[PDB]
Amino acid sequence: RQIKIFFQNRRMKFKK
Repeated sequence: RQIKIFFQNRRMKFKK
């Protein structure tokens, strides 16, 4: 919900 959103912001946005 967020903790990943803090990482996803660098994992999925890393390949978005």
